[PDB]
Amino acid sequence: GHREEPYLTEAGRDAFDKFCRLHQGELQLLAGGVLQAPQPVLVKECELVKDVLNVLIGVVSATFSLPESISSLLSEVAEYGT
Amino acid sequence: LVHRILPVAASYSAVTRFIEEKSSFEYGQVNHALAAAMRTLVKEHLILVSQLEQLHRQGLLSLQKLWFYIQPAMRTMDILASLATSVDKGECLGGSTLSLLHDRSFSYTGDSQAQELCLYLTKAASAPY
Repeated sequence: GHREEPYLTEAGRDAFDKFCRLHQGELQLLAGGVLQAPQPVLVKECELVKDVLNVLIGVVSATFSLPESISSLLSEVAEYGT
Repeated sequence: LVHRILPVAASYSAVTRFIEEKSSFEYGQVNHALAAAMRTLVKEHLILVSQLEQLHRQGLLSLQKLWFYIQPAMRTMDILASLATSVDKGECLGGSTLSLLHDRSFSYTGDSQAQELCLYLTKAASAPY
């Protein structure tokens, strides 16, 4: 056996997140320092759920002060707690 | 999160001092009875925390779970602390500490949870007068 070198559209959860930071770096190069969009990591899933459910109680957190599309998904429920 | 939970701790220390101070002879006949009726409400506040501690022995308790459990005690000790400070700040002895409790019974009339606590304290404080 010598398998079919993971076709892209099926191989994710590491290779897609690697891949997100690749297209992010590409856009940053096409801008050239004038974009500089970091933090393509961090953290986990369940603790983020307890975090956002805590935001509904008014609570402050590590990312709530007072890929990369989770900021938009997070704003939709952040403005609920405000 | 513990900053949100600590108001019931602050509303406990200002109740035990009121009962410890107004159990002295100089405070008449009725302010004795007002500090008398609050201690059956101190008993339940302790019983919840001992039951939560014995539950915490089994590891089946969380900080969010505890904050869910103590929600009635946060209200009941707050009404007792409000009555405690209202009797202390304006000096209320005898009939004057019988008027203020009748006022708070009219303040809470539609909740029926804080009314019943306050109406219990009125009938208990009205016994000597």
